[PDB]
Order: sequence, then C-alpha cells, then structure tokens
Amino acid sequence: KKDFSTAILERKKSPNRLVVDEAINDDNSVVSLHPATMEKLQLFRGDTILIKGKKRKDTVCIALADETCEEPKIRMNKVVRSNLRVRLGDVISVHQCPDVKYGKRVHILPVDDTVEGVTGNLFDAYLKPYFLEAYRPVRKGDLFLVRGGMRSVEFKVIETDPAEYCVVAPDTEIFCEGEPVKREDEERLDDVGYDDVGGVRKQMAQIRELVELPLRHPQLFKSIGVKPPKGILLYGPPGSGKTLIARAVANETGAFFFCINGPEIMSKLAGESESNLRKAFEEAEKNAPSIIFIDEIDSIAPKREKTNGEVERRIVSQLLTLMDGLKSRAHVIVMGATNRPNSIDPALRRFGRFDREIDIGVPDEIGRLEVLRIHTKNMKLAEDVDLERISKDTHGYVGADLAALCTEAALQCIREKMDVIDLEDDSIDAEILNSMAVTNEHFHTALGNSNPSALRETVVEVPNVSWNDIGGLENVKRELQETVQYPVEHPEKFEKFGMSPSKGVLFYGPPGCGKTLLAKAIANECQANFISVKGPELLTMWFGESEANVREIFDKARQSAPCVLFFDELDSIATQRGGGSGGDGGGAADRVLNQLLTEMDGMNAKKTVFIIGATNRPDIIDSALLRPGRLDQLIYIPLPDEDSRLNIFKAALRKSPIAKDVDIGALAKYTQGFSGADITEICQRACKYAIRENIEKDIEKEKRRSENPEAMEEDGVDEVSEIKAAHFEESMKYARRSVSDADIRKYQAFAQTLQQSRGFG
Amino acid sequence: SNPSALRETVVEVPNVSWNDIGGLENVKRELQETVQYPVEHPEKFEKFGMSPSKGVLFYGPPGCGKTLLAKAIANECQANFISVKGPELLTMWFGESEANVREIFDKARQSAPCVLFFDELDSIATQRGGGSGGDGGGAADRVLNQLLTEMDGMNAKKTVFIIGATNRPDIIDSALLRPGRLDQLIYIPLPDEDSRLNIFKAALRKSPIAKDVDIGALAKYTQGFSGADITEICQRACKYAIRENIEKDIEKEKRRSENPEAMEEDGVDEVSEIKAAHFEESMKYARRSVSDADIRKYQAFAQTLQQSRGFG
Ligand SMILES: Nc1ncnc2c1ncn2[C@@H]1O[C@H](COP(=O)(O)OP(=O)(O)NP(=O)(O)O)[C@@H](O)[C@H]1O
Ligand SMILES: Nc1ncnc2c1ncn2[C@@H]1O[C@H](COP(=O)(O)OP(=O)(O)NP(=O)(O)O)[C@@H](O)[C@H]1O
Ligand SMILES: Nc1ncnc2c1ncn2[C@@H]1O[C@H](COP(=O)(O)OP(=O)(O)NP(=O)(O)O)[C@@H](O)[C@H]1O
Ligand SMILES: [Mg+2]
Ligand SMILES: [Mg+2]
Ligand SMILES: [Mg+2]
Repeated sequence: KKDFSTAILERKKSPNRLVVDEAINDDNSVVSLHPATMEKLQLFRGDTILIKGKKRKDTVCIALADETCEEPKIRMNKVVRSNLRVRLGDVISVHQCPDVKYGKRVHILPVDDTVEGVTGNLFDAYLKPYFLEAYRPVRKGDLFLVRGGMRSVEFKVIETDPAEYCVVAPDTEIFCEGEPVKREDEERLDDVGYDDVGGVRKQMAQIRELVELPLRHPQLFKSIGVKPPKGILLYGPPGSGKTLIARAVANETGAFFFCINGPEIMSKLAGESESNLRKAFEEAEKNAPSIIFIDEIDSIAPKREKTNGEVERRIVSQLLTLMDGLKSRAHVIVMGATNRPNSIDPALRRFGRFDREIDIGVPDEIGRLEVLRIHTKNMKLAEDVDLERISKDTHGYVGADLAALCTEAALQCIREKMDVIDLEDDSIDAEILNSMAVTNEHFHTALGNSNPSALRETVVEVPNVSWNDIGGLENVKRELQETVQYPVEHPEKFEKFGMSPSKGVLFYGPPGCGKTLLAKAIANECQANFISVKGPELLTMWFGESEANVREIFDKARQSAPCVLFFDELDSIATQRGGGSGGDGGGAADRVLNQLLTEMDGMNAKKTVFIIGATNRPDIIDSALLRPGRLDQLIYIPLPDEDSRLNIFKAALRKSPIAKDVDIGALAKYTQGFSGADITEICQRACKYAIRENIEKDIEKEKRRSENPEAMEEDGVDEVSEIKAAHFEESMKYARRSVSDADIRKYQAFAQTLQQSRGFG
Repeated sequence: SNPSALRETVVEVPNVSWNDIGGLENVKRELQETVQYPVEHPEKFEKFGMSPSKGVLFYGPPGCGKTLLAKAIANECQANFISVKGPELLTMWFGESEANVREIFDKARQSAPCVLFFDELDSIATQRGGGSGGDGGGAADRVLNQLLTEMDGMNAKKTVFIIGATNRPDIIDSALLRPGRLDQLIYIPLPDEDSRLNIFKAALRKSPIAKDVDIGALAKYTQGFSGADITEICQRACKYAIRENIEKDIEKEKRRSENPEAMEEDGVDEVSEIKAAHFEESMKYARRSVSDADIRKYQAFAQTLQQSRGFG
C-alpha cells in the first residue's frame, strides 16, 4: 500500500495527452502533430482540433504532419503556448473538432500596444490578407498574431459565429471596429492557477477533493450514500497562501466564484452588509455549482466576547442562518480564510458550517524553493543564481516573505546600477535597462536585509537530524527504537499480542549529552513530524493566548499524526509542586504543569503520537509527569565515555578542513567528563584560532606585496587553512567541563531513584 | 479523525470488574459494606436506625490499584462513575470558575446512583499552608474549600458516594477527613507474594505467554514492586518479543529474497509467544517505584492519618 492522500494531484497519462513542444511553424491557428499521434487520435493531415489547456483555457488549430515530432510531443507555436497558458513540458490533452463550423462572422479587434505605429485600416492590412481563403480556425478568447509589414498586431478572437469556435471561410465579413481590447485587460488573464501555488500538496489535495470533486463529480458521493462537507476553513500564518489557493481552486474547478471580503462587508452602512451577504448566497444558489469564498471572515464573525456592537452580532447571525440554509445541497460550497482560527466565533466551527479545516502552514525547504522558482519565473535572473542555498537560508519565511525578498533583490540590483543611471532625466537608456540582471550576491544581501515573520509559529516538519549526527548512545537508540518506531511502523504487532504500548518518554541527564538531538533523530527515522516546544515558550503562552496555547499545540500534534511532541527544558514548567503553594509567577509553571497533564491524559487514545520530555534537573521534575499514561518511561542519557567522545568529535568535525596530522582519538583521552557541548565549543575555539591565523597570514601576504608592488604573485596561494593541532591545543587550554565530578554521581543516583518520586522523600 | 467531546465529563458504568484487580480481598470486602449495601439495600440502614457514611479515602503507595477499585465497585453496583483529577480541577477555576465543581456535583446528583472519584488529591488537597497566601495555590485552596462545601450538601442526596485517592497522605488536608466527608480511611498496601501472582495473571490474562513461563516464579523475585511496575515488566517483555519476531520475519523474508528459487517451506509465522528470556531481560532493567524507606512511612500514616485534624 501507499499513502493515497496525494492521489488527486497525480496526472493520469492517456493516449490523448501530448507534451508541449516547439513548432516548426509560427502559425497561430495551425499546429503540427506527428503522424503516429494523429493515427492514435484518428486524425488526418490538416484537420482542426481542440487543445485542452490549463485554467480552463483552450484553443483550436489545424494539426499538420511531421516525422520529427516525437510521440510525446505536439509542436505548438509560441502564440498557442501563451493562449493555453502552458509552458514547454506541460501535458495537455487533444480532442477532435468534428464540427469545423465554417463561420459567417469572426469579430476581430486589436490590442493597443500591438497597434502603435499603424496608419491604415487593420482589416485591409492584417486580417483579410491572412484570413481570406486561409480557413484558419479561430477560438474565442485567443490572441492570434498577425503582420502587415513591419508592425506586428495581435488580435483577440472577440465574437465568432458559432460563438465558441469556427473556421474563417472567405464568407467571413468583418473588419476592425475600434480598439476596445487594450492590453491592460491581461490583468484578468493568466492570473492564478495550480501551477502558481507551490509548497502545498497535502493541503491542496485535501481542498481539491473537498471542493472540486463534490462540484464536478457528485455522482460518486451520491452513489456511496455520503453527503460531502459544504464548509471549508483555510487558516494559517498571514500571507502564507490562503487567498491565492482559494482563487486557484475556484478558477481550476470552473465554477461560479463569488468573493465576499470581510472589510468590504463591514465598511458599509447597517442593512447593506446583510443585504450583500444574502445577495451573494442567493446568486450562488441560482448559478450552481458555486463557491463562496469569505476572505477575512474573522472581521465579520469574530469571537462574540470581543465584538461589542449589535450590527456586528447581527451580521454574524445572518451568516450563521445563511450557512444553515445551505443544507438544500444546491452544489454550493462555502470556503473561508482566517489567520486567527481561534478568534473565529465557536458557532462557525460546527457541523453544518465550517467543520473541515485546512492549515496552510509554513513551508519547508522544498516548498520555499518552489515558491522562489514561481516568483522568479519572470525576473531576469543571471546564470549563477542558486535558489537551493536561499531556500536553505530562508527559515521562517512564508511565501509573501519570499516575494518581498525577490523584490528587495531586484531593488538592490537597481541600486548597484544607480551609478550609471541618472534620475534627473525623465527617460532611462534602453540598453542599461535591458542589461540589469539579479545575481546571487543581490539575493544574499536582500536576505540579510530581510526578516522573517513566521519564525515564532510552531513548525511541524520532519527534522534533518539522523543517528549519524549523534555519537554513541547505542543502547539508548536501541531502546528508543522499541519504544517509538515499532508501535508506529508496526502498530498491529502490539494488538497481536494483546498489549498496548506507552506514549511517553523522559530524557534526564547531564546538559549537553544530546537529549534534544535524539528526539529529532528518532522522528527522522520514523519519518514522523516533530514539534519542538520549550518551557520558556510555554510560560509566556499563558500570559497571552492563555488556555488555548497548550490545547492548540496538542491539537496540532493530533492533526499531524504521526508526531513526536518534544518538551525541551522541563526544568521550568515541571518545577515540583511547591510545598507552600502560592504565587502567580509560579502560577504559570503550575498552569503549564496541570494543563499539560490534562492534555497528556487525553493523548493516550490518539495513537501514533509520542510525548517526549527532557530535563537537566530530575530532582525538581514533578512526580505527576512520571505517572503511567504520561512520561513514565525513564531513559538516562549519560556523559559520553572514551569511545563516545571520539564519535562526538568526528560528528562535530564531519565537514571540517581538519589537517592530516590531527589525532581525533588523542583528544578523547584528555577530555573526560566533558559534555558534547564542550566538545563542540572546543572545535569552535579551534576554528576561531584558525580564522585568526589565516586572516593574519593573508594580511601579511597582501602587505608584503604592497610594500613594493614589483614583487609578483609568487606560487604561494591561499590554502585550506586546515585546523592544525596547535589550534586544538589552545582550545583545550581554555576548555572547561560544564559538568563537575560531583554532579555526575548525583545523576547516577537519580537514575537509580527517580521514578520513586510519586511517594514521600 | 479526532474526537471533540473528549474533555467533557463522562457518566458511564466502568468496564472494570473485581477480576482485573489482583488481591486486595479485605479491601473489597470492606468496600462492599461501605458502598454496595447502602445502595442495593438502602432500607436496611433505616431498619436499624442508623445512617451510613458517603465518603471514602484511598491512601497508599502509587500503582497499588486505587483508581481501579473505584471503577470496580461502581461496576458491581451498576452505578455511574465520574472521574475527576486534581490537575483538571485546578484549571477549572481559571475558566468556568465557580461553576465547574458545582457542575460536576450537580451532574453526580442527577446521575444517582453515582461514584464521584477524585484521583490525584496530592494537588488540590495540599494541606492549608501555614503562611496562607499566593494565587497559584489560591487554586488549590479554592478546589479545597469549594469542594468541602459541596461535600457538606452531598450527604443528604443519598446513593452518591465520594471517593478520593492520594499518594501523599502526609499533605492531605485534615478537613477532608471530617465526618460528613471523606472520613472512612482505607489503606491500599503494596501487593504481597500471593497478590503479585494475581497481578501478573491479570496483566497477562489476554497475552500469548508460552507454556514454559512460570508466572509464580517472578512473584518471588519481584518484592516491593507496585502493580504499575509489574505491568511495565510485561510491557518490556512484549517489546522484546516484538523485536525478536520482527527480526525473525525480516531474516526469513531476506533469506527467501536472497534466491527466490527458495520456496516457502513449512516454516510459518508463529504466535511469537513471550518466552522466559524476554521476562528475564525485563526484570534486568525493572526497578521498584516504591523504596523500602517509603513503605514503613505509609504504614505509619495508616496508623496515624485520621489524627491530622489536631496538632502535629
Ligand atoms: N505558495 C505560494 N506560491 C506562490 N506565491 C505565493 C505563495 N504564497 C504566497 N504567495 C505570494 O504571496 C502573496 C501573498 O499571499 P496571499 O495569498 O495574499 O496570503 P493571505 O494568507 O491571503 N494573506 P492575509 O489575508 O493578509 O493573511 C500572494 O498573492 C502571492 O503573490
Ligand atoms: N551525543 C552528541 N553527539 C554529537 N553532538 C552532541 C552530542 N550531545 C551534544 N552534542 C552537541 O551539543 C549540542 C547541545 O546538546 P543538545 O543536543 O542540545 O543537548 P540538551 O540536553 O538539549 N542541552 P541543554 O538544553 O543545554 O541542557 C548539540 O546540539 C550538539 O551540537
Ligand atoms: N492490584 C492491581 N491489579 C492489577 N493491576 C494493577 C493493580 N494495581 C495497579 N495495577 C496496574 O497499574 C496501573 C496503575 O495503577 P492505578 O490503578 O492507576 O493506581 P493509582 O493509585 O491510580 N496510581 P498513581 O496515580 O500513579 O498514584 C493500573 O491501571 C493497572 O494497569
Ligand atoms: Mg487573504
Ligand atoms: Mg533539553
Ligand atoms: Mg489515584
């Protein structure tokens, strides 16, 4: 089996599907099909055909024959590619045009920017010389290019007869009647689509199967005897993808789309907001199938505790009544968008309303890369821009932030060219304008000068850490496999033996021994999402979103199953219940303790969700967290031993320029009782010393050359500046253990007597 | 899919029976008198001109089966069971406020007969601080005083029994032990040699245990272990067996794939029963959750718990 969640997105290869390719002819009403492809299509040489494009756009052209066109090719020209909205490499479908429909009229009008420089009737110069007796097929809404000399005027197919498409026979009596098709109309063409949304595939698949399927193929649901949900609610960080995704789905499904912007509704006088809502719903019902996208729904339907006026609760109630009135099932779907899912009134998040919710969260590396590719598809990038590096460096960047980053890169490119650009002149040199290109350094500078927005939001992603990055801890990994991986990859195994596992683990040990890394590594092994939460972050949550922060992170973990919810730095929240119970500063630790235990109680029934903790202070750890049904498994992470420290050094320096004479194993003997953090700080000090050394070396070399320029560039060239043993010796000189010999036997004692904390002392 | 009404109080008869609980014969015998008789036979007490008490407190080492006894006695009497934990009560005040404890008690009244169990009294029933103060503990003080107030009005409802459970009898507020409240005191001891065999059997009553595993043998070696430790031993053993049979199946499939001509021999996946080796390995890492110094103290409290309403 496989994960069939992302199955609707898959394109089903068919004999009628041909890949896009360049044509041998620039004819706009004629393409060229390979003879074999035509035979599969039952077509013949020079036969009109309908090409199915993207965004519900299609054109009509006569297919020729040529053996150079490989089987998975169609050989269309640039104009057809633009009309279909398909770039090279897309997979269009081909259908026949048996009804050639020799048209009596083919209304043709020009575009203003393609007419600049025409001093004669366009009908007698462009249209008639190429259409009369040519029998060129024409598809309404497609821009065919024409030439009548030096100027090239492109006309849109305004109004054919038949209306859809026809063939331009000699009987087509028509001329150019005015210029009403100015180029600015392109703002509503090629606007949005599936290809314009990147970084979301699971959410996009969910939206498509909840919106497009009920509206295009309701027969499936009717036969299965299930009524599909009518309420969808997109939510996520501001600027992520919501309004784009809604419009993309609406345009791709080809259903009547009505946008109800919250500010627009609330900016009108009382009695017009409700009137507009009623009109929108009525029009959607009349023109079914339909979609009603309510952007910024939080403004028109905020939490009832926050809304003050009566003409706001009235609008909320009107919206609720209208949604309740949609149970007629007139192929109408109401989709929402709100960055504040909790700010929404609870009534909306109920059956018969917005009951199905999709979280358009922060994208991962591949998503950011795809977003950047989408946004830079039009910019004049140079041949040395590496978007992979930028995507790796852009952590916490939503799509809007990436678009702003591209814009800032372009601006920085302009600033570099400001020296050769004079602002006083009302016009800029054409050659200078066309020679501006965005380089990688511009992007790096823009990224340095740009800041992320969704850097505080919880991130649900598979960590990149593997077992290799962690040195030693073989037994800990061996037991973690049993505790986590087996009940996830093989859940039925436990049911076979009639015994359920435990969904809780606690890591206790000296600081810097690799407790945070183990959680990430085990998540990576099981390919399960990882949610990182720190005690300091939890403590500020109560002074803020309050009760709905811990509940929210746990709900997110539930929605993201399988998951590994890690609570680092339990030394603060899990502080043992004070004997003199009191205070509000610790009344937040008591909250993050009791409310957290309450959620732990309800989490054992979810399955495939494991709650892992980490504490450097097992003495103060609340004994309640150790209860069965909670973090009861206790795993001790010891200080690395002689063998483990070699692995730790190697991992810390797995990508370092270390010299050939450095004995990694030698340091292990001298560094005993040092945590992994100290072992990494040793390497950091060594790297800093090497940087100092090679900085001084390069400075001395350049100063030697400048102290008599006649001195030529000798064979001496900048070297690796590898980390010599001297640097490691100097680092070990200042290196100091972060765990004392008196603070290790105590950890051993707690390893012995930790779970006994639920009783007396 | 995720549930929605998973935080709401559930008023249902638990599925736990006396069989799931090992040992504790005397505790069950006295619980019958304390609970079942005044419910099934209410007129009996009126016949003798003496009313019973609607309060019980379970105090003992953790993992000895205090939560299970309440559910079992509810199941025996076919009475509804309402489970409330101290951590849940503490967050109620920062929320619905006064109308959470009142609401659970009203629900218990409406659901009579009922067994209102307050697990984890170690937090709400924290002894009234000598230096009374603070708002973090001002929630424990609330869930204490407001709870006692409801207990006072609950003795007239009849067929409603309030049971508590505390692993820290030292800090238990002396007010909860007053007559008209949780005044009956029942001590749940650590299981003895005979009880541990029953606990193992119950934990493994639906397990594939092999024919050579001596359940009684483990009982001798595991002394001072709570029932939770006895169940974690079985959990470790099951995990080891899962590892063993996972590796066995992987090796078998890899053997077949390392030359597909090798046919499917008579060897087929077996029960993968829990062999004695798994139990030995589990006992290797098994560690008591109750120390020998933290059992004599429970005995001392069994002796001198109800004397907490006076001085120290
Ligand atoms: N996944 C994406 N792929 C491509 N462009 C994107 C993507 N996400 C965002 N953008 C770009 O960034 C813009 C901002 O996103 P938008 O769709 O307005 O977000 P929003 O969630 O509706 N914002 P708000 O209502 O202010 O919280 C879009 O209009 C695109 O130009
Ligand atoms: N076993 C290890 N192998 C390799 N690097 C390690 C190891 N342990 C610690 N480190 C390094 O030291 C850093 C700190 O350790 P970390 O994994 O954050 O432990 P922690 O328990 O979260 N520490 P603290 O929050 O300070 O108590 C890691 O991110 C690594 O760079
Ligand atoms: N007498 C017993 N017989 C069988 N299983 C038992 C017994 N005592 C404890 N257990 C097992 O151990 C688990 C924990 O015991 P439980 O009945 O929750 O005691 P508790 O007093 O609520 N513990 P705690 O809240 O940790 O102080 C039970 O759910 C059973 O799985
Ligand atoms: Mg929006
Ligand atoms: Mg930690
Ligand atoms: Mg209890």
